[PDB]
Amino acid sequence: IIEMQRLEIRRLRDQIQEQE
Amino acid sequence: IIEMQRLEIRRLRDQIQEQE
Amino acid sequence: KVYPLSMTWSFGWNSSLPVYYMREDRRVILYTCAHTAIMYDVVRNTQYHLQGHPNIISCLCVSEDRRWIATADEGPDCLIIIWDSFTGIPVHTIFDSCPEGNGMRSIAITRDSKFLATISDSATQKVCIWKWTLAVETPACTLELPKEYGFQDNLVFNPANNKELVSNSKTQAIYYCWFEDKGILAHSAPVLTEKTFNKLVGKFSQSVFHLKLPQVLSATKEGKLVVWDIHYPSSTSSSAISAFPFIKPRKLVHLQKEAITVLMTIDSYIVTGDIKGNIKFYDHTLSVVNWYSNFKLGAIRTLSFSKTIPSLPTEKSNLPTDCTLRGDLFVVRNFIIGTFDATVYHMTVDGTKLEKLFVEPRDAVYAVSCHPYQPLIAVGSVCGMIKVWDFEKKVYLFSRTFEKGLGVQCLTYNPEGALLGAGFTEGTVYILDAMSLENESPEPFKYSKSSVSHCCFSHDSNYMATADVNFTVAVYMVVVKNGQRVWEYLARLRSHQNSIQSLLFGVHLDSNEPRLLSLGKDRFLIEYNLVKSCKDHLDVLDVHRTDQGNYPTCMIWYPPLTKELFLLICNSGYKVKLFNATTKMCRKTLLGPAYGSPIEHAQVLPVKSTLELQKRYLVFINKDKVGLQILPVDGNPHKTCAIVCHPNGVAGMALSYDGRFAFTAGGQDRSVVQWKINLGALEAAVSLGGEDLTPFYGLVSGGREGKFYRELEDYFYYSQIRSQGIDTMETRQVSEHICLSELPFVMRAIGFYPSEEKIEDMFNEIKFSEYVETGKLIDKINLPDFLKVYLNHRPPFGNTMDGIQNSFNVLGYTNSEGKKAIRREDFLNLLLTKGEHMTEEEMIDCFSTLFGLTPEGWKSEPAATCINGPEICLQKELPEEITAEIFTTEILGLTLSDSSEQLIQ
Repeated sequence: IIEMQRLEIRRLRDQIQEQE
Repeated sequence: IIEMQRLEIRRLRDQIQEQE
Repeated sequence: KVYPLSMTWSFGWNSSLPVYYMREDRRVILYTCAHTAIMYDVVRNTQYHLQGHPNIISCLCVSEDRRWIATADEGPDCLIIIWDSFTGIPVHTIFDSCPEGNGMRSIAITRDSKFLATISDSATQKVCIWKWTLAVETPACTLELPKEYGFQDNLVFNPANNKELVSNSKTQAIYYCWFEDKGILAHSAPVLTEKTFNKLVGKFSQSVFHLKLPQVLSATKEGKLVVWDIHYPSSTSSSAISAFPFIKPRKLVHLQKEAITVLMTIDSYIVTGDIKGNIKFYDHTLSVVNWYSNFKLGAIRTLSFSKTIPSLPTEKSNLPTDCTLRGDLFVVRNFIIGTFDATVYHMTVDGTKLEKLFVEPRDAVYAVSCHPYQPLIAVGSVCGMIKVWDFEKKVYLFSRTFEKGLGVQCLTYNPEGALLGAGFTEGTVYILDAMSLENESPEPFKYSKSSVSHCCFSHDSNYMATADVNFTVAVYMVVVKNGQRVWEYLARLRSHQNSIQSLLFGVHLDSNEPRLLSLGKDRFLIEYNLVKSCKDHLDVLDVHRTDQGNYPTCMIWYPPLTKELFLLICNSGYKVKLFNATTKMCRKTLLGPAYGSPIEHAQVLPVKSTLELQKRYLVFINKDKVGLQILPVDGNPHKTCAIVCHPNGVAGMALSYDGRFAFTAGGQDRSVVQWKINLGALEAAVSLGGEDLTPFYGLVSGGREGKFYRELEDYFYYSQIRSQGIDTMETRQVSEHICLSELPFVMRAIGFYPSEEKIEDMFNEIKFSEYVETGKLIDKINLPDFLKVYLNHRPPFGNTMDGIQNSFNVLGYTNSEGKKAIRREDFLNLLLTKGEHMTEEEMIDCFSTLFGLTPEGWKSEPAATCINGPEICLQKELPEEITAEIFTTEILGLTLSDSSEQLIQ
């Protein structure tokens, strides 16, 4: 769960930066 | 920390939903 | 050599079906899973499989050398099927072993490997021995036994013999010996009682042949072991009946307080295991050798020992203290343990680890949900468990154990995959965290008070809804506050007068807005206006009746293929229908897949791209089978396939979001299976049907030349004359078409009997079907399409008695002969008043026609002298009691003989 959650976090951060 | 990750994931996907 | 629907997975297995240990070095172990038997390698992480049975697998035993595996299935048609471990694609079989016998409920194989021996399920059970090394396909020797012994369901072979077997029920134990030179199998089943020891003895479970002595052991729930000795014909007896060897209950002893039920003996040790987590090894004296106990482990139902005889290190080693006066080295084989609660473990022989393997749903099983963007699938039991897998990795991963004794059945993802949700049979609903499976709502929502029956999300994450088995709906909604989202109850409403069969959310893209839709067994369909709904007020604004003589079963969105949009619904008539995203009126009649039972549920494979937009495929399950359909549907059999799964019933559907794989959950089989599909194999199968009318012609008996087909074709012309009128002075003219009012006439003329409602439905179907492309009503129909209409609308066989019987059975009393029967005036009055109404004069005309009192055809020359006769004929023609037998003799000269199927794909 920890590692997949860190992957989700990375995904959402990077998509946020892409949309910005 | 897992619950904090879930909360941060929630906040990030809500922020993307605001970007949507 | 290739198939559309292949299987390779098993999740779970029934713990009552005993495991064995085969190949040790690599760790490969044997388990049974519904009708399938499976090998799995832990370290390669790959499954090997033994391919099916006509029924659920009933019993199995492996040869001592682990070269050979034998298996049986329950139910009718049972087959006894035997296999070589290390080919891995072996074959051997006994056909047709028993006609009535409901499969072999216990079976042992000789460690000697010459013989196989079996106990049948039957009201009196059979015992038979089988020279399986020969291609024998019949019993060598046979006996059948009193019921008094009871269900006999344990059997073992004697390693010190070739002609001795032991079996017991819960409540009787039996010794056997086979005299092959005599051709006789003899038994004794003496009765224990308190008198033998003045002690409690009660129920017993398993019996076994001693290590070294002329003895038979029986293990008891009572904490006790029982032992027998065998006595063999004394020399003076030999001149006479030589009464076949007798068993005498020499001894009883109490070994522990707790219930024992496992007993097997290894290399001159005995090994015994308990209801509550203590496993013991003994020497033939019943001397005590060190036990294994008190782990998180209980009710150990599977014991098995390695093929490998242990090599013996001693220079450094970990062996336990034996309890001899000195207490010596002790090195078993390796051996396998497993519980009641479906928990599988392997022990290092040196004891240094008790290692657990896969761990699986305890009891009964309910269907699984897939993540829409990740290779993840969630499985849940009735009991205490929901768990998620990566079905590419085949890896058991995150899972949460749920609160004790709640039943759970329904499971869903939200369309994002970010959320998971589950439904609990005791009035209880949870929302779940698609990671941690945290209880998202600080408490669950427990508004209802009985079992869920569906759950679904809207396209908006903010809304979710469930059905309950009380036929009551409930809805769930998010409220936004303080920068937070929280989930909150929304209000219940009772809207269906029969069991709910599907529940669905809908989008108004017309307003980017959510919709709620429900399918009941009450033939009624409903939509609810969420946006007007309010507390204690689910806003109900639209009811349709959508089936007739029948009831629907499934509801889903039809995929977009058209300007128009549709919902897809299926019914007990083996029909499928489309209904309109606005009006919910009907225009499509379809014949469902012929395969044996009506559809239970369907799911649609996901879209990646325009390539899927160009090619769509529909998945469905029935009672007992899973099957694929290519769109659009048209009832062509070649267009569809179905395959058999968990054949005591299948109960839900799930699809891999890549569009590659599907998963089926059974129920009582405790088993979930993955299925892997080839579409092109179905494109090939479609090609087998050819094209144009060819499939539909093939559906007509005699196709293009059958006397039926010519008979039909005449009616097209005759009804064309009717449309012209029989009297005309002009040239006759006919061409291609009948006018729709004639179509009900022609349909009846062929021999199928739509209601007035069916007529309206078909007129809608014809008018509207072309409408949106043309803009037009159209009312000239051509034979090929009329044939399609008939073939879809008709009963899926010849017309059948059954609905007639059911109608009499509802309407009538059971008469003096008990037959469901109706009194003549009551019957007439009902036929006028109820159903679809009839005018009295209309009904009288009908009866007079059916009795043939009128002039015939009623369509050229007058009659009115007749009708007064029918008034008295109503008494004189109709008997005072009327029955299905009489009524069908009046309606039918056609003996509507029964259909057949077996050749059909």
